[PDB]
Amino acid sequence: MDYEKTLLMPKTDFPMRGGLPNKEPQIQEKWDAEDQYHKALEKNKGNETFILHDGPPYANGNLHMGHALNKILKDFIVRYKTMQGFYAPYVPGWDTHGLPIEQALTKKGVDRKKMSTAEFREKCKEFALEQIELQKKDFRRLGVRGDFNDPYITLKPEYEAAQIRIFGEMADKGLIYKGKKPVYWSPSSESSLAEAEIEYHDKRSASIYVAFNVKDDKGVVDADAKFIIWTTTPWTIPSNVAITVHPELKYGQYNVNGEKYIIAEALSDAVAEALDWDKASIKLEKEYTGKELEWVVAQHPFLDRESLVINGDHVTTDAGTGCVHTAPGHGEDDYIVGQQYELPVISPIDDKGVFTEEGGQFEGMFYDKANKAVTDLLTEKGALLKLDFITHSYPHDWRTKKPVIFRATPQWFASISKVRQDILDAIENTNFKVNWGKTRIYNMVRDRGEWVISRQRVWGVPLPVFYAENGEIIMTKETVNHVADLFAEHGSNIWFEREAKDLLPEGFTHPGSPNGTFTKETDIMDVWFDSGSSHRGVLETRPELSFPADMYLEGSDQYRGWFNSSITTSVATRGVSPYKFLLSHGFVMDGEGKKMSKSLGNVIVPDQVVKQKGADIARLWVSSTDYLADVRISDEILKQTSDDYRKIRNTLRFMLGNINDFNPDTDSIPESELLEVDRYLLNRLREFTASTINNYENFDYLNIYQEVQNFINVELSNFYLDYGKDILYIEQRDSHIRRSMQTVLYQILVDMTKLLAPILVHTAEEVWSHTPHVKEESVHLADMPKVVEVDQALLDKWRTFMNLRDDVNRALETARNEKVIGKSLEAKVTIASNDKFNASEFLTSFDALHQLFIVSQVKVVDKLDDQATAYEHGDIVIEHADGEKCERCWNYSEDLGAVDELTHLCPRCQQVVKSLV
RNA sequence: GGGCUUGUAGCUCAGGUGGUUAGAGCGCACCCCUGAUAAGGGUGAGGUCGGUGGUUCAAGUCCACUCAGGCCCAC
Ligand SMILES: C/C(=C\C(=O)OCCCCCCCCC(=O)O)C[C@@H]1OC[C@H](C[C@@H]2O[C@H]2[C@@H](C)[C@H](C)O)[C@@H](O)[C@H]1O
Ligand SMILES: [K+]
Ligand SMILES: [Mg+2]
Ligand SMILES: [Mg+2]
Ligand SMILES: [Mg+2]
Ligand SMILES: [Mg+2]
Ligand SMILES: [Mg+2]
Ligand SMILES: [Mg+2]
Ligand SMILES: [Mg+2]
Ligand SMILES: [Mg+2]
Ligand SMILES: [Mg+2]
Ligand SMILES: [Mg+2]
Ligand SMILES: [Zn+2]
Ligand SMILES: [Zn+2]
Repeated sequence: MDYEKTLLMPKTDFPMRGGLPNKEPQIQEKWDAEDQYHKALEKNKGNETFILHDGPPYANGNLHMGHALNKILKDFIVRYKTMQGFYAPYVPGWDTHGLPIEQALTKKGVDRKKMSTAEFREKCKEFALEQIELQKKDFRRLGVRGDFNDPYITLKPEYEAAQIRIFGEMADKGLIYKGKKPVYWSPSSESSLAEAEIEYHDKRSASIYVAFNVKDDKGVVDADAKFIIWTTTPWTIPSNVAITVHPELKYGQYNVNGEKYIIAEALSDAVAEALDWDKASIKLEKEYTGKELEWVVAQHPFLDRESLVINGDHVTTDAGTGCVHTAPGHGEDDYIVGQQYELPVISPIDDKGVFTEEGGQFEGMFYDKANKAVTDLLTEKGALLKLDFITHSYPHDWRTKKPVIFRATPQWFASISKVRQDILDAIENTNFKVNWGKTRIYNMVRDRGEWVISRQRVWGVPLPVFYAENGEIIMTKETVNHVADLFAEHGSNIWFEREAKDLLPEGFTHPGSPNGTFTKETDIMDVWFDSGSSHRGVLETRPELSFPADMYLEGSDQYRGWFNSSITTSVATRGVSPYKFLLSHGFVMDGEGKKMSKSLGNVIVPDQVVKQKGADIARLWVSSTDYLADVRISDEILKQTSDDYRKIRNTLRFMLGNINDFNPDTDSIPESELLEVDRYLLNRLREFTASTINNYENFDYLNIYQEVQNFINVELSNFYLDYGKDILYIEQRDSHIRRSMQTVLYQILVDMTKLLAPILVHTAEEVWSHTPHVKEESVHLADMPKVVEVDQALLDKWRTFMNLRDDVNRALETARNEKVIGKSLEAKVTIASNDKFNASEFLTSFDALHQLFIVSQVKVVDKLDDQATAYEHGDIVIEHADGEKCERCWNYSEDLGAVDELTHLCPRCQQVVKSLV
């Protein structure tokens, strides 16, 4: 007859293959339907709280692997805290203002000039919300649990109003002020431009050398040797302002003939070389320290009146002559280092290349031809020049293809310098996972210049400022807070819909404008300000949250980004960091650790990992990366992830099928009555559990990925589950020995699925769904197993038994290569003490060595002759087992018997079978 | 160029105060099993630690320089 019918084979419909791309949507569908997000919250209703504040991704485009890495790590954290009983609301957010979106619309074919600000802004909003829906869909497909149905958005009235109140408070503490800054300006478009509207094209520029003297006397500290000058911009000459000097680097030359001017060290060679001067390459003499040449007061001719100073510099040396000269009226950093000191803003020029003030003969022409021929009047006619024509790449208006120039424009600033030390101190009191995180942002805030907070665009939050003709600036608590009031109720659009007096309080009045009339600012705030105020607009505003967030977690680029604008803004108005803990991760690279491009074809997108392999696979990958640095993804990397996932899943499947008939409520064996081998695994489970919780407490998911594998592969699959077959399949269903293993098997099943739940969200649920008798619905609404003390002596004892098992297996291998044995069951193992190990005594405290080694018989003797091979754990002798093969359990027995139609059954199996019938 | 950061076996990772033949899991090779079967067991082969030079009796582990990466600036 057939023996398999009497066997107890595993039973479960839990599939070996995941089918993730088709199973996960259903599971997600159910989680939403049963509003688990809010259920998870009410489950921990009055417990300690954990607030992880989400940084708002930009509402434009497709999520990339970075969004996935970042969101999945966040979910790990909140899920684990939730599973430890913490009330941990996770509310995603979206960054919705900014130039990029205005551009998307324009590129889409919207066209501002043809509808008005109000209609264009609504178009931006409509677009942002559409993008959000798409992104929200993708985020949820990763298995992330969060308030996705009621996320915070920077375009929401309440958020905008909060942002305004932040602007108001900073303005009150005197941290907001109006000034000016140079910006790309297109005389063609009669408007300023951002780098995104700039494209380079070669241009004909007449470069000249205007060597200017060093009169006065304050600068005659070292002779009266003139200071040369070279500008590729003749119109950038009527801007008499300082010169240059890169501290440390010195040299002055002072050479024969001419006037013994000044060049430089690494410059000299490539300086006079083109100066046409080479009257016997005359040698230098009295070089006078560059760096130290500060305040070397020098009158710069051409029709000057003021002498130009010189201060520290940042980047000057190169093919470009050592003589730079400045004029904050038309220069990027030419304005920074050139302003700290009493410096008057130079040059005019209206929205058109035309100027007026200070302009001599050229009082109404342009910045071009009015130079190359006009201003070229004032040149070598006293400053020794060399009018040359050169070609180089130059900034151009991308639509008009015409040249762009720098021009100082009124801008608004946030006074970082006044709150600097305050931010530094808040950082010092901020916790970090790694010390360099603290150092990076520290030096950041330390070397940070003033914050330009204004932009001349329409898609954003308006600076709540009003102007009173007579002078200007109306920015008081009353005015800002009333604007906040309106914004809170109508949103920012109100600003573009109403007149100034409608945006002002109760029939407001001010000394300015005796006629009760007012003007309003038009600039909007920099988007960094928008997100940077998220701690106010969401943490302080929403009921479920609390201002100081337990932590912020984002990419490395946020040290200059959201981490920075958020702390700057929070310290300014609250005096504290908006985050008690700052955790950052790296970027996602390809397999070689190189940037994903597209021209290179090494991208890999989240949407594809999910569709092709599954969200649970994208997640396991995350847990396996050392996120504190850059991480790497590729097809070979993911094939690995797939292979580990299959092993975890398959192992869980086997355990599931073998506890299908186990009812914990009535079949469990007391710990004190478990077979010792079962108590050993129960303790390996406790050890693995303790270790994993610790890892979760430290955000060390990589350690869990590593340990889970070793526990699943080595302890379970390789050993316990294998050895268990001779028990689970053969013993009587309700026998003490079978129920003892099931008792531990069940606990491991349950606990391990719970311990993995934060990571393998879908599979954990699917396994939970196939486990009999689990209390709660959903693993995700259950608590982590409690950490208990392990029996260390039991562990050491079995650790040694395991190392002894390896020697046996080695002995079994040798014998198997010799065809002496096939499966380990056809073997008889004899072992005895060695000089290296007292095997005989040690093996005395173990039961059923034959089952433990998966062999038919084990004989412990005491001593073996010089036939037995020696092992680290004793001498071992392997030979084919005695007796005949029992057709049921496949162990060899010398006492096979028949039970009715079933022959060749060992005594053990005869008993099990007889109890069937 | 500046701040911070990474480089150990095919892959992902371990390797306190420097000290015998650098560890793990997977993968791979070969063998066994065929009662987890688009499964399972076993053995074994692979790194000299990005490079060079030093400190030291002795360095993956300390120093210097260097190569190739990464984020953010300077640009
Ligand atoms: C880890 C990251 C990128 C990455 O890993 O790079 C992924 C690879 C890019 C894909 C390449 C495409 C081809 C392009 C080509 O051709 O070159 C960065 C992080 O991202 C996630 C989150 C985004 C939020 O909005 C940011 C917020 C906080 C602030 C308020 O704005 C944030 O945490 C951010 O710091
Ligand atoms: K088999
Ligand atoms: Mg680790
Ligand atoms: Mg294995
Ligand atoms: Mg390597
Ligand atoms: Mg490697
Ligand atoms: Mg590492
Ligand atoms: Mg191996
Ligand atoms: Mg080498
Ligand atoms: Mg050496
Ligand atoms: Mg020596
Ligand atoms: Mg060491
Ligand atoms: Zn061109
Ligand atoms: Zn039997």
